[PDB]
Amino acid sequence: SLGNGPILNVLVVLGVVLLGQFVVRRFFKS
Repeated sequence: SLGNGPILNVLVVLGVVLLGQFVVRRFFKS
């Protein structure tokens, strides 16, 4: 939201991606 500050969109996308990668790798480890 707010074109002046579009950084919010970046933060949310990054969070989702990180969570997915972490959980998948952890399961494989065990």
